[PDB]
Amino acid sequence: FQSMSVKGRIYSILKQIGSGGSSKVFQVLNEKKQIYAIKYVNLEEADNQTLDSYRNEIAYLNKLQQHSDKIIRLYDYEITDQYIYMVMECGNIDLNSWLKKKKSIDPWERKSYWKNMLEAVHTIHQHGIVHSDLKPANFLIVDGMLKLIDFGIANQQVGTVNYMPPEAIKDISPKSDVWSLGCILYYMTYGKTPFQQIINQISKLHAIIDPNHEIEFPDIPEKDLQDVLKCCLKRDPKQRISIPELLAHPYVQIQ
Ligand SMILES: COc1ccccc1Nc1cc2[nH]c(-c3cnco3)cc2cn1
Repeated sequence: FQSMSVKGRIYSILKQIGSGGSSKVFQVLNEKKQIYAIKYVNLEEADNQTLDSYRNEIAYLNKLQQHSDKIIRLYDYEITDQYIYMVMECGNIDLNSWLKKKKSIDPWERKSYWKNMLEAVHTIHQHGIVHSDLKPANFLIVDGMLKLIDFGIANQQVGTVNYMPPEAIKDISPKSDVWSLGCILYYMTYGKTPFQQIINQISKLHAIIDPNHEIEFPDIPEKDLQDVLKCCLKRDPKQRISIPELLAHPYVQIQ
């Protein structure tokens, strides 16, 4: 019923999808009755460092459009001193809500999603971006295809420590993203993150960095999937598999 204008084009709001601090995401319809997602950002209480982090992220989203379809489509935007309006493609659901709603995941679906995550994250690395806070909430299902929605640049399932690499707890390398992606895949395999059993956040951080804390990798029919997991979840980033290596791995390549 409500409406909004973005670069002269009018959009009618269908429903609110997301909500950040000063941001809101809405499912909308244009004049041609085409569906889109509009992200609204209130810049009223935003300082210069915040504004520039927002502008840097918008520029990377706009640039990386061309380089990969595993990155969310950004059709247009309007930016003033009071607000940002971002016209994007609308997803069906984020990966976190999908993983929470669905109990068991198909191995084919899992493999397909993993490929998409690698392609998206690989793309940002080729441009010098290390996300450093990947979690299922950063991925959107858009027509049986996972797409990355953000680059971790803009000032921010927020707070979560379950996908955090041991090197990030000690303190900035593409290997940090590999650990996080490994945690997402571990969740899509075992239905839990590697340290989800630890309630206490301090004890949890202690176990992620603890080399004497053996991560369990229960036996599964996909031995190649178990290997990817063991390779991503190597505490020493030097011993950790890289994205180009993950793309050549049997799990992703072999039918
Ligand atoms: C029906 O739409 C959804 C329902 C539940 C969760 C997600 C979606 N779809 C959606 C959510 C979105 N969030 C962003 C976004 C937030 N920050 C940058 O892009 C784009 C987007 C595009 N489509």
